[PDB]
Amino acid sequence: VEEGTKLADEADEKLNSIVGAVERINEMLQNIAAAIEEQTAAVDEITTAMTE
Amino acid sequence: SHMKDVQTETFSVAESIEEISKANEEITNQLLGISKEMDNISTRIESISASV
Repeated sequence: VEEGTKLADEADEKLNSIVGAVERINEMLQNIAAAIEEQTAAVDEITTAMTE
Repeated sequence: SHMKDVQTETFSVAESIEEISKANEEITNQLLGISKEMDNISTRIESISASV
C-alpha cells in the first residue's frame, strides 16, 4: 500500500510534466501562427506591388 | 530683260522654303508630343522604383 501510493505519485508528476511540455509546444506554435499571418500579409502587399 | 533665268530659280526656292517650313513645324509638333509622353513615362518608372 505504501509502495503503491508513492508509485502512483510517480505517474502524477510525469502526467503534470507532459501538460507543461505540451504547453511549451503550444507557446511556440502560437508565435509561429502570428508570424506566418504577418508574413502572409507582407508577401501579399509585395505581390500587389509587383502586379502594379 | 535678263530676269528670266533669275525667275525660274526664284519660283522653286519659294515652293521649297514652304516645304522646309511645313516639315520643321511637323518636327516641332512631334517633339512636343514625345516630350509629354516621355515626361509621363518618368512617372511610371518612378512608380516601379517605389514598389522596389
